[PDB]
Amino acid sequence: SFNQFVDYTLQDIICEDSTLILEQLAQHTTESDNISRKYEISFGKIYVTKPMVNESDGVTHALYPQEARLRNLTYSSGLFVDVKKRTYEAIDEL
Amino acid sequence: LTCPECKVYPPKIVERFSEGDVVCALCGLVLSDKLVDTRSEWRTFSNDDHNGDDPSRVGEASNPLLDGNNLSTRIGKGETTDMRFTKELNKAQGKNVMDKKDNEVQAAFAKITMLCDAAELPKIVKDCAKEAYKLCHDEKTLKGKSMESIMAASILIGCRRAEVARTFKEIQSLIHVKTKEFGKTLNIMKNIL
Ligand SMILES: [Zn+2]
Repeated sequence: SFNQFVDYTLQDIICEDSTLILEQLAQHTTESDNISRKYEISFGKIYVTKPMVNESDGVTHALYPQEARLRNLTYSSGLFVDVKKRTYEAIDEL
Repeated sequence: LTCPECKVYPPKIVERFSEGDVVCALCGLVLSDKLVDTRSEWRTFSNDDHNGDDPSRVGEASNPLLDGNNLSTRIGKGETTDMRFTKELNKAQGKNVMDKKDNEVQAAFAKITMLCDAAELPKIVKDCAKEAYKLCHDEKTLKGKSMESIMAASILIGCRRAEVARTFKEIQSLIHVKTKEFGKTLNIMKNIL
């Protein structure tokens, strides 16, 4: 069940809503106006590191289960996503 | 407390918790009969209860040092709730939000909270940065120092104490740091006791 979630499920969740856009259309008066824009934030591939710990002093290293139990830490691994930020523009459709 | 019966300068008095008394070890006289379990008493304010089932959980903790004396209760959707009233009552709370210039400067804490989570910094660091800032922000010693760099300087002041290692260059990139400015602001605050 957990494996299915990691290998597949996790990505499909990052792709359902995924992309979020914000459009800043002008008043169309005259310069600085008559500039319509639309900005994109896109979610690509999801990466999952093997388990690690980020110590007080900078240093992030591999965390093993015994260490986790003994130092009361969470046996967690990092989630990484390829994010792309696209920008578009039109005057007073394209 | 101190034993009336004897009275030798250092009062050697014992807390016989299991027997529920405060006793004078020297003479044997019980000085108090009423005794409370502090740890179990504290568990009525801070607890496992998030549900609101616990008849023991009757209070709530607060941080005077940072929150000050602001006791507030969310108006929220319960089991039976017409959304109309929740909106109405919360709309009403909005008009009643006419808070001071410093009761609106608690939004500078909301900034540090957003800056620490972004810096992958612990809860203790925030509570230290929010502390050092709350003490120096109004200061004449600081005066018209770059407000953006004053709160970034308190993040290093918080990190230095909580032993959480962070470089000046790290915090510099985290917000935007004018090196000489955020080095001067980090010294007036460091001088502020
Ligand atoms: Zn005595």
